[PDB]
Parts: sequence; structure tokens; C-alpha cells
Amino acid sequence: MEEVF
Amino acid sequence: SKQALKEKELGNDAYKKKDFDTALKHYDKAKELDPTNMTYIVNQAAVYFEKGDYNKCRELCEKAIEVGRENREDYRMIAYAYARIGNSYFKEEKYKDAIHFYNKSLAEHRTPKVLKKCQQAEKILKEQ
Ligand code: NI
Ligand code: NI
Repeated sequence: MEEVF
Repeated sequence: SKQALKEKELGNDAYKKKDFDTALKHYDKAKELDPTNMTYIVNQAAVYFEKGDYNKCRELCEKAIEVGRENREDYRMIAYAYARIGNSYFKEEKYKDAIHFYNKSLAEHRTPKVLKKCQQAEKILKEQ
């Protein structure tokens, strides 16, 4: 998955 | 605004379970408490990316970039947003578009991850 920050 | 952090992290944890509307709602709580922070908006973009709504994802990336610039956020984050747009195009096998947005990403803040990803986009483009 796309990284969340 | 340890409150906003907490909302963000509930958001992230949910996102990671593919509990997408729950993440969105907590990202929204986050933005409310702390609206100068682009982070919540790019994370939302992650959500839509995974929901598979590439259009909405790019829109939020674009919004996140506006917000970050306006509020003088880390260049790195602006670069992530651009790279995410690139990724959405990559998903759609629109590689010229992907590459263009990786380049934008690289112009903001050059990161190896994005470079590598851009180069694999270049390869796919080249080899058919
Ligand atoms: Ni406590
Ligand atoms: Ni352009």
C-alpha cells in the first residue's frame, strides 16, 4: 500500500 | 493538538486494515483541528488510491501540494504527493504521465525511491 505519514 | 496526532494515527491504523471510510473520517477530524497540515490530505489521497479511485487521488494530491506550499511544508512531502500522482498513472499504465509526475516529484525533493520507480516506468515504456 501507499505510505501514510 | 496531540489530539490531531491521535486522530491521524487512528486514521493510519484504519487505512492499513483497509478500513477506508473510517480512516477518511479521522483524517477529517485531524484536518479540522489542524488545517495548515498537508499530511492529512496526502494520507486521504492514499486512501482513494487504494479504494482504486485514481482521479480523486490525484485531486487530493494536488490539494495537498497547494496546502503544503501555502504553509511552507517539507519539500519531501510535496515530492511524495507528486510521486503518488505518478503512481496513480503507473497503476493505469499511462507511463509518460507517470514519469512526468515522478520528475515533478524529483524536482521538489530528489529521493531514490521515486527515482527507481521512475526508471522502472521508463523501462516499461521502452520495452513495448
Ligand atoms: Ni496519555
Ligand atoms: Ni506538467
